[PDB]
Amino acid sequence: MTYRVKIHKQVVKALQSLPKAHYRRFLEFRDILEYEPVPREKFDVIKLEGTGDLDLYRARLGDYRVIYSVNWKDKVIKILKLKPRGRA
Amino acid sequence: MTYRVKIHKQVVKALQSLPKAHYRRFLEFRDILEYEPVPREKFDVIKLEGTGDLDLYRARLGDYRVIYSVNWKDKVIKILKLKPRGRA
Amino acid sequence: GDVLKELERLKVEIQRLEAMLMPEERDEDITEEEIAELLELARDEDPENWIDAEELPEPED
Amino acid sequence: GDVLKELERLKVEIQRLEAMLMPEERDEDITEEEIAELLELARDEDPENWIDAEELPEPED
Repeated sequence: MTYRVKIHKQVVKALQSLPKAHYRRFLEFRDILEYEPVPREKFDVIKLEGTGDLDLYRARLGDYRVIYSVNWKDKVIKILKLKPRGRA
Repeated sequence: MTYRVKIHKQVVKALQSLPKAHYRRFLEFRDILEYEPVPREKFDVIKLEGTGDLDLYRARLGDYRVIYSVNWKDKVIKILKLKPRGRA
Repeated sequence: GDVLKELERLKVEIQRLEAMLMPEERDEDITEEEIAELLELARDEDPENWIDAEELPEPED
Repeated sequence: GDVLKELERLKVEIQRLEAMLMPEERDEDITEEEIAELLELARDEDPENWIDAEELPEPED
């Protein structure tokens, strides 16, 4: 439970367009995020904006990418938005 | 004017089984490698091994990974191996 | 309780330390712009915009 | 080979530095044995085992 994970409303909606399989992967990402805020190896994550307070990150789940923030002080991880494979 | 890129013979095999579009992405990768040895933002490059002199990097060229080395002293870059999306 | 929360606290600090040691970076797809909007969103605390991930559905299969 | 070649040398050093500040990171399926092997692969200086990347032509449509 280390970290509390929250999802933005619009992400939840976009999540329903995903195949059962992809959704399952997202839930695993959520489960891991609660223990490890930056699972670099397993999700090829990169720090977008680092600022001592909240950091922005980009995780790769395969067919798509998820961008989220980590509030170290409050221990809150927020799933901000989703993105395509990366058109290249 | 900058780095000299080489491709190992064993890799040529993997290359000719690459769809034309993916192959083209590889030739572009090669050209950027000539000036920017670690095009992180462009091909999600990570440093696998950092023996300060000769390093190993893994680059993503879409739905396949490219493993290469950079020899900082020789200014030589070698394309070593090609890999799938990557989980098992 | 008090001993374990301290232990969890330490774990967090250590994790944020390694995060600190990570270089900033983007993908073509992501602009400084969008990053600004993202920090903006990240700091938005209005409930209507969020839901706990734990209350997400569990596979149908 | 000039002051430019020297300018080139500085650039290489700077990029080298950028790389040094980077953290070692691997993919789940990449092991120490594979790394050790890639490493030996990279040490090969046999002109015949490699081909100049620039020998490759930009394909016809």
